[PDB]
Amino acid sequence: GSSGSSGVRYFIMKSSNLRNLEISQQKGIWSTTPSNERKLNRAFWESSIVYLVFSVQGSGHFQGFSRMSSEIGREKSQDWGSAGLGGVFKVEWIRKESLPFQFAHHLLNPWNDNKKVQISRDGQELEPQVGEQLLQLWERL
Repeated sequence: GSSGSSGVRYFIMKSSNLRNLEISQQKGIWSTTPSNERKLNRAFWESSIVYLVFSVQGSGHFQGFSRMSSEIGREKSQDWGSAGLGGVFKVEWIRKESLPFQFAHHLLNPWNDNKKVQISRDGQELEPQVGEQLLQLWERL
């Protein structure tokens, strides 16, 4: 058997406007800054699953989460309102509702700074121990 075996990585994605994410939740695709794509491509080829948690800047909420469904630069799209973005990839959405930051206030991010999960950057890594508890919170809505 494999020395690495089955396993999943967790990441916080960020948006400049909820309108850019409306395309993502309808078309089933996403796009990030070119400097993140190498971490997500590596994670996608190594892992069983790559979890991508969504957050619009200034919203006070996590907009949902998806699983990475294809590799970056294999897919393309002209649909974006923001133009500072890189290439495109497919995403498989699991939950799509705006979860308040208050729900995850008992959770932290030791892979950032041991800060509260809301205090995470565009492409910031998340521990699986805090992240597996974050994803269950959509079931409380």
